[PDB]
Amino acid sequence: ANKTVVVTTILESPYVMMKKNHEMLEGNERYEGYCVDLAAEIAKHCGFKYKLTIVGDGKYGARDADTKIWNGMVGELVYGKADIAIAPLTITLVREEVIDFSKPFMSLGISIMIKKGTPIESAEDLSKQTEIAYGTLDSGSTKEFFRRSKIAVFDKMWTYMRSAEPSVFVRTTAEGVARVRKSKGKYAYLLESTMNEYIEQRKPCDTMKVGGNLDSKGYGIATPKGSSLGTPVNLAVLKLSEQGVLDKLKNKWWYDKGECGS
Ligand SMILES: CC(C)S(=O)(=O)NC[C@H](C)c1ccc(-c2ccc([C@@H](C)CNS(=O)(=O)C(C)C)cc2)cc1
Ligand SMILES: N[C@@H](Cn1cc(F)c(=O)[nH]c1=O)C(=O)O
Repeated sequence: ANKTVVVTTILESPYVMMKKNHEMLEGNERYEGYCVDLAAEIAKHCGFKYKLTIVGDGKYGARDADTKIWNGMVGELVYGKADIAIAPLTITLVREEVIDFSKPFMSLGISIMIKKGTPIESAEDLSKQTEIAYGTLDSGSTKEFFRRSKIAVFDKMWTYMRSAEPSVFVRTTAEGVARVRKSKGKYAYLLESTMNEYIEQRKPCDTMKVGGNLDSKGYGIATPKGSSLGTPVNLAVLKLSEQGVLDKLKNKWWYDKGECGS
């Protein structure tokens, strides 16, 4: 018999956010955002009931080098705590080896966020100077991109970041944004272009995305390897793309109510 599908996701704006009046509500109704809407669409097109859960450790998913244990949403799938992850979870090789990903539902690349007026236009710019500190989320695909890169500029950036004092790494996107906003132009934040573009249209309208993206990739909906949900979820993502629903939802959560003018 069909069983309610446990969805793991993460509190990351504008993907999943607690409604202001969440206390009046319960279950799935507590949350709103792009991935809440996407989860509803996927569930509708696959014919399942579901429960949204926020990942216990608040992480995306990395494997500990020593214990080989996966954390975050990836871990929740790997160890059978959740049936599906619907979140801004980047499709990566190391993850694909242990979980399944749908075709991507959103495109993104690593990007640079500055406080307005910061004299930085590119990654190369960052790499050639020391006055302005810069960093990434302390866990996830952005950090891994730099750790692994063999590209000269990116290698130079990683070599700087890994031993920077005090630390240039942050625990959450909100922390990186706060650091950019409060550091008077002396900190730049490396983050996914999707988050960057969202923040750029939020008050107090003091940040800017600069330069091209450093890579090009996508977020995918993840299931445990061999799960019966993999196929219908993938077909649903294809259908939603083709029917324009993904574009509509991106506009809804990024731009339709942007706070920094037109
Ligand atoms: C991890 C990488 C291999 S990757 O991210 O999967 N691809 C890399 C390559 C540069 C790239 C990167 C991003 C995209 C891309 C294109 C479209 C989308 C959405 C809007 C639709 N995805 S879809 O599969 O084409 C669709 C028919 C449902 C999402 C991602 C396509 C290709
Ligand atoms: N999507 C990433 C997590 N993640 C999120 C961000 F907002 C970011 O800037 N960098 C990053 O790695 C992942 O799946 O690891």
